[PDB]
Amino acid sequence: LKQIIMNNLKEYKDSTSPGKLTLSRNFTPTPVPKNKKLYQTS
Amino acid sequence: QHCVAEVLRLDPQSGYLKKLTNATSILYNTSLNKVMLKQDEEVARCHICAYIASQKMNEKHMPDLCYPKKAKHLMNLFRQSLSLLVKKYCKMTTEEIIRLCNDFELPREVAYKIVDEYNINASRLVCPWQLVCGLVLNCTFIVFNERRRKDPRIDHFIVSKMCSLMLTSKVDDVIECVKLVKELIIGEKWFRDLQIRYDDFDGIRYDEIIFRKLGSMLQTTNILVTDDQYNIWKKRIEMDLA
Repeated sequence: LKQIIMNNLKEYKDSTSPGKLTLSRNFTPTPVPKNKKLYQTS
Repeated sequence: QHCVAEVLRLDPQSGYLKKLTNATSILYNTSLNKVMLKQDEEVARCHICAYIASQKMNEKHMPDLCYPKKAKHLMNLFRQSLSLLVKKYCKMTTEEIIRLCNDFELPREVAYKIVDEYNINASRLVCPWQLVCGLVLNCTFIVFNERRRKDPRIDHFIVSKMCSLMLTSKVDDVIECVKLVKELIIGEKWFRDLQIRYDDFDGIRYDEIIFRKLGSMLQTTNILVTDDQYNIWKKRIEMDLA
């Protein structure tokens, strides 16, 4: 598919919008850890 | 009651929850009872109420309770009424790298592990961007192997996203930021746990790679394709008459 597949990659390269790629469907965002203490600066 | 619980259980983002909801209810009741506490948009009337509720019952934790102009005003009023790698020696915090890791939507355990790595080994540094970038990239490659396998397009998209987020046009430096951290972080038990969990082992399964490297010819190099692939592909030409 050497001649066509490269065209497929080239055409499909420009299509997808970088903004809307949802890497995980059902994820809950990372909050702020409460305490500063546990992050000891050894 | 719905919005009260919505905001109260927003603190994470036994007796604590119950006592806090009771405290918020009665505090809002006291604040609205008299005609002395008006011109207060409910848009934000469940934040320092929660702060002082934490202050009251048994224990209080300063961080991430105020997490602004009118915040202090309301507090006083109520309490009286009652490229990115050339830069050298940069600084970082918990939430900065938490944000950088959370732009992928990765879990919180991985972010906490990266933060622990940073706060333990951030003393002899030259540029923390490199280490954090490498850490998050090698977390993405290990956890997202399934979708990368089923779609070889992801590789380019992820690399472009992490090349634009750090404002660079050259990428071999990013490649180094990956391989060097892989070299450095190669022998830790939590890394071992992550490896056994998400089964990358260089992007290939354990039970296949052992036979791939042991010196056999039964090793399953999948130039051919799986039977279910053909079974589901048949449908595409089943309806070719249209």
